[PDB]
Amino acid sequence: SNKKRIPYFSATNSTPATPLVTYQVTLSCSCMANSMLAAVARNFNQYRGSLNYLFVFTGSAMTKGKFLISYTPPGAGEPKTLDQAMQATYAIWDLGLNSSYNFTVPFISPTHYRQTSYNTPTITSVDGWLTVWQLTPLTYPLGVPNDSHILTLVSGGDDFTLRMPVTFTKYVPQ
Amino acid sequence: GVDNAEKGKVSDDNASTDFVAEPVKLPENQTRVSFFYDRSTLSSVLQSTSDVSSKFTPSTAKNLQNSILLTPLPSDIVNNSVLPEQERWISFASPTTQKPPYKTKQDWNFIMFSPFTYYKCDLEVTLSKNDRETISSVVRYVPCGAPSDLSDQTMPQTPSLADTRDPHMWVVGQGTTNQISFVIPYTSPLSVLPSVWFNGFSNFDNSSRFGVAPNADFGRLLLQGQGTFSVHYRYKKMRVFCPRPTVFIPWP
Amino acid sequence: GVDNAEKGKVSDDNASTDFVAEPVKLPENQTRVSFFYDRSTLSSVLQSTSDVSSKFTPSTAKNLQNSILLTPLPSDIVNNSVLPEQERWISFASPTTQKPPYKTKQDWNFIMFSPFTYYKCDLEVTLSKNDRETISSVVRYVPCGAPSDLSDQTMPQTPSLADTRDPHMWVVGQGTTNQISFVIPYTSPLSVLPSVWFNGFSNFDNSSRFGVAPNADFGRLLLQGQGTFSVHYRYKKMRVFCPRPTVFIPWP
Amino acid sequence: GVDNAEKGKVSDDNASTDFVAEPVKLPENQTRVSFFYDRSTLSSVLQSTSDVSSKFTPSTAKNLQNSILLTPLPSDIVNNSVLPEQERWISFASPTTQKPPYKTKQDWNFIMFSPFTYYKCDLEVTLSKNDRETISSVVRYVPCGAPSDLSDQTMPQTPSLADTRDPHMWVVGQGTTNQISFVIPYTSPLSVLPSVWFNGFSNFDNSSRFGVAPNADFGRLLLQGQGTFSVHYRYKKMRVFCPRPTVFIPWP
Amino acid sequence: SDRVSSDTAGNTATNTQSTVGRLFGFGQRHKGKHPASCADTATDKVLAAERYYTIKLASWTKTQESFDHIRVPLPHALAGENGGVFSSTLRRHYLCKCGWRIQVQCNASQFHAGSLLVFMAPEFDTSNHSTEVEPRADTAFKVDANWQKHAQILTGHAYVNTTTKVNVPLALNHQNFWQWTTYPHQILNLRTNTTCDLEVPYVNVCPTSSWTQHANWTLVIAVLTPLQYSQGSATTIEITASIQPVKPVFNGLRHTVV
Amino acid sequence: SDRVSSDTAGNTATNTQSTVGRLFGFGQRHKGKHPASCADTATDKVLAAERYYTIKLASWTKTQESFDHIRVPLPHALAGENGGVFSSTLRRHYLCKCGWRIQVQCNASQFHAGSLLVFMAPEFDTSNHSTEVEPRADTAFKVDANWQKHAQILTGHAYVNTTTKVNVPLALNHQNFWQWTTYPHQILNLRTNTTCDLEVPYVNVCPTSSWTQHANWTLVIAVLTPLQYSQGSATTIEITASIQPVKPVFNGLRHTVV
Repeated sequence: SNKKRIPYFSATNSTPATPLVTYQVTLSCSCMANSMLAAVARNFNQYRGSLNYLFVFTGSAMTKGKFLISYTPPGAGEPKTLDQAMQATYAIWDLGLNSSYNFTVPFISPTHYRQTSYNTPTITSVDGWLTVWQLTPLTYPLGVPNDSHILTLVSGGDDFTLRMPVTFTKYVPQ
Repeated sequence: GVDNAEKGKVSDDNASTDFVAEPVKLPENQTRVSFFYDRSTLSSVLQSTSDVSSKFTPSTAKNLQNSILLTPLPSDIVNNSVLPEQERWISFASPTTQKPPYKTKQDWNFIMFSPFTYYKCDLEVTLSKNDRETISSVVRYVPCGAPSDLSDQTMPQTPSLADTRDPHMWVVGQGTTNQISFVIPYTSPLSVLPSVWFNGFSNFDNSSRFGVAPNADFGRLLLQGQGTFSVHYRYKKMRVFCPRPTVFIPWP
Repeated sequence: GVDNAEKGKVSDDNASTDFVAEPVKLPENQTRVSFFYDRSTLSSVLQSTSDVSSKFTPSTAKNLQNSILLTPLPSDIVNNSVLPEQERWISFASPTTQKPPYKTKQDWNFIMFSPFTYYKCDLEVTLSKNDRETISSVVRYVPCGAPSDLSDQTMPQTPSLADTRDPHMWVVGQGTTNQISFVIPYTSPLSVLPSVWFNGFSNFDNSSRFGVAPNADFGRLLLQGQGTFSVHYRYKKMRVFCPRPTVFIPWP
Repeated sequence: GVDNAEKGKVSDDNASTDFVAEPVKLPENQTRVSFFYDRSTLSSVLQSTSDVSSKFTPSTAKNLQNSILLTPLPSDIVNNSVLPEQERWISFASPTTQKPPYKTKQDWNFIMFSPFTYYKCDLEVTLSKNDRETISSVVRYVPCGAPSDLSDQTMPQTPSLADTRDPHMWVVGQGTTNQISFVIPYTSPLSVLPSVWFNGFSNFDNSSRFGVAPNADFGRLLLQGQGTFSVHYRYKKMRVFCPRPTVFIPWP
Repeated sequence: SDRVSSDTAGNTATNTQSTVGRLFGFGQRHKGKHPASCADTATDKVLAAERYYTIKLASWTKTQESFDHIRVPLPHALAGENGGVFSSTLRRHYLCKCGWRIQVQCNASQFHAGSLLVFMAPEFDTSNHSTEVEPRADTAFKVDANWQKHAQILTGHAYVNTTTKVNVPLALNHQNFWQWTTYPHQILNLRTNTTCDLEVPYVNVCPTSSWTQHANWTLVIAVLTPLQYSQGSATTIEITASIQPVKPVFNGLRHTVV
Repeated sequence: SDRVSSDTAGNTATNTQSTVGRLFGFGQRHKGKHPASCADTATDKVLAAERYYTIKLASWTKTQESFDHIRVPLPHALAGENGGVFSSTLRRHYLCKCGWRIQVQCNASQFHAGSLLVFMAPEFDTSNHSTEVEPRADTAFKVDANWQKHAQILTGHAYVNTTTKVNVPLALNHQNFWQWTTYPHQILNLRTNTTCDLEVPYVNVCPTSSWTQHANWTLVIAVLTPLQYSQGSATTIEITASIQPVKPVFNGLRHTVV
């Protein structure tokens, strides 16, 4: 909330009309800039295949709730409502005994390979959005903190590949 | 004999159909697309006034940049882009003469004769120094759509272009023959490249320059070291698709 | 579907797990460690103002020495050492700008992307003269940890660096192409080299610089003859061990 | 024993599940839908003050018409319709008493007990004269949705209702027993009839009375000749579909 | 763990970790056979239409009493823009025939109490009962925006003025909720389950439906036991649903509606 | 009689009594295979979308000259409401891949003279050339409302002002119409035929198309010989077309466009 970077997002006893988090599917997305996936992809020209977005619920054991994780292919812009987000590829994540949800962004592309970076977004380097919505509010008993933290991770899927060794735009560490 | 062109196809006849004659064909295969395009044709020119051991910085001088976009189609600085991009039209370098040279870079032989809509091939590039002063140059090849990495030197007195894992070439000395040649594979994310026009936009809000396809090239060549260098393209294992009209020629 | 990240390992899924989809994998092997690192990347720079027929004496001029330590990790004169040693950090050459070049020598591509803790390989070195003046130089290669032998000439007007049985190279003349390249085997007494950090000391009284391993290099290159020469490393038969974090990149 | 009603289904137990007991079932088949509904129940009443040899003209007298709509569901003149139509609710005949009779015609036993959403069957109709004066009557049966043909007599002194090819019955004389009975097949264009509600409209501009299905009946009975006649329905080869709630009964 | 269930449908998937199984109404599934009452070969197996459409239904508060309910007319609840390709294909066809596979969602906590009845009913009255006005095309097939009270449906609701109502003891749209459990259903008990899974085949008065005139199926959520919780517990309890048309059939292609 | 031909597609059928056969561009047909660049199983075999969509194109008068033409961008020409279920499904999908089977109609009499060239061309410029304004999403893919003149496309048309045009000798949207006959085509000669039948497979720079950004195929009707007739003969001569998307594929289901 102070514009500081953290490995998780917050959810509570309410269902916002907007997504809790939004990630553009590009190995260039700033949100994944420091993941091993992005670190490796920065040294290759193109990718192909599945992407796995892993969410780990860290709230209390007494906290329940459901999220709707959606992947919207491009062409009609970012989904503005839950009604729109559900119109695309999605999975409902129900909290419980198992803590995490392994979500796959299917490789849907006009081209066999996609660029890992770009100057300006093109139909071969930007591929839509992954948004997670609160389907039902996080629900819990008394004596439980109102905010639950969900860890967010990314990696290439089973059929993910990279190709064409290159050097990424240099920068000064800091 | 009679036929009906409205069918959209009529027979290929020889003299024997209507007259007392014989077929007269002789074997010949120099018309094969692969053979025809498998030869080097001038396709670009490059110029640099920076030494090898310095930081590469994009520059333009009388319509010549120190880097090029690898595509047979016209390319040039477009609307003040940092590096050259694919153009949609050719312009005279001179504002008055209305005669070439053009300010745009391209393989004139390809533009003037590309009777197909899409093509696929590997690219053999030849880079030659325009004078005989001993060459001392470094060239960096960047795959189609990859980061240009126009960064600072990380170490003093070194060619920034060589500060990469991208394929690069370094030629210098009295034993060299002032040229460089090599072949790169097709690297575009597109299955086949549009040879003339691309009837669409390249990004999702349709704000790009209509007519230019996204990532329709073979990468880029950045150069540092003193001199003017001419570039040639040779299309390896060339394959073309969908016949289409050739450039119009003024009536004699 | 659901899983439990606390296990320390979750499955690698494709679209078919949760949806009506198919695997979409295509063969590709350019991500192999061997292939990736088997290409030349700029990794050092050398400078000499002494002629070939003279006594080699260690020197520094604007952060460039006339000898280098063969290691992809940053190296430089450390606390007035006679020859460059492996550094533990990178510094700007300029005391003001806070922008590169750095005063330290290294393979930027290796430092910026070395997702492993240890590595093993042979080293292909390329040394190139930065200008076109005819080369006349002698280079001495000293195996990892071997005597540098910075002695006097034993005979008048001879390059002291060539006064050895150590592998050395001599290139000169109008027929040469101003460069040298060769490959040396891994020579460190260590089984594998630390690619980033070494959590310990190198001698028994633990007085060395914590973080630097003993004899973690491929030897040294000493040069005499006039000129500035850039150096490249190419990792042959590269093998890496124990995955670890990559260098952090500022948030966009 | 324990179970979980949330499943939407729990087991049908007998005393042996939890206790030391035995099943105690005896064969019985009077609960079969076919058997249950295969008996005659009062379902309508008809009244006429016109003689046999005259023109039939629709009339109403103290809530009794001289024609009926063949359906177990409530029917009556709706919004001044020429002939009775299916109603959506039952009303008291009296504007004050708030006690039956109702002004609407129906098989009370069917309305009060129809635990299904759709039904299919043939209809056995019985028509009985309410007094013992010798009967002299003509009845015309019109299939579901067929023309009522409420036309003039084509010949003098003949019962207009008999002026048809539609099935009709004529009973008269001292040898008769003042009643008529017959069975008609299911004639609706619908595959099955809605037994209680029809959640929709019957025409394309959705202007009909919501709740009533199109052509959901067994046809009509028109009568001429003097007298008041009671009507019974008997459901042959009855078949029902989709269980649903029964009419609510006031708490005792 | 035997209660963890995933269900794929096209490019959508529902997941639950407290299922009590899927109940098949009438033990039947819609198989997608073309209606024998149409000569034109039907349009079918449209993958973009054979998926789950998820929508928010209502907020459950302590004020709802047993049998207060919410109705979801089908297929109309999905005939709008949010019905995607099912909707856009439906609107351009005279007839449609399909079954339904549905999951309604609602989570509380182990400290909340209360239960809902989730059921599917054919020819279940979906008209408004807060007025004596005749139901019209644009009011009869709409998803309830507010919880419906129960008392006025036991003996039905006549579309007649309040004074006439006195002489009308029973209307054919009556619903004896004491027996609503005879419809294919499941119970959502807060202490047990956060989801209910149902599926019903295609039933109607005819082979295929002129849907523009008829909402043949109705998904209904009724409370059985009022919501209860103590000071401090989460107060916002909402009900959602994922509705999937099972192997729909379309016949009679024409220009679109409205 | 060998010239009488009927062609069924879903609930539509074209009929002609003067056909000269159907020309298959590249001797290929779109087989409807799913694009290997998408993991999601495509939506396909939608009978309600595999039909002929018939639209009026233009009026042919004596003022049109050789090579004046009319362009029909595809699939955009059918992405509007009149594209039925093909359109409504297309608008809700990121990607689409299909071929085209087309019949253009135009009858005169035995006393009229003139001929048209009916062809399909991939990457054929469909932008407006009567202005120096950059083509935009809502102007680049529209069916021509008026006949396009020919002179200004021989060397292309740069979207630059009239004075700059002088120093721009060639634009990549050039079309040497003297060779338009190299595109899959047929000729509609008034004395011979009132219909032309073409079919082309799917071609593109990639496996499947992000159609919102690209009209990959263009149906073009150009006059080859000007219309002629004498005083007394019918003066209203119109051109029509029946366009059928061949076995379209859709991938990337999402919310609709615009």
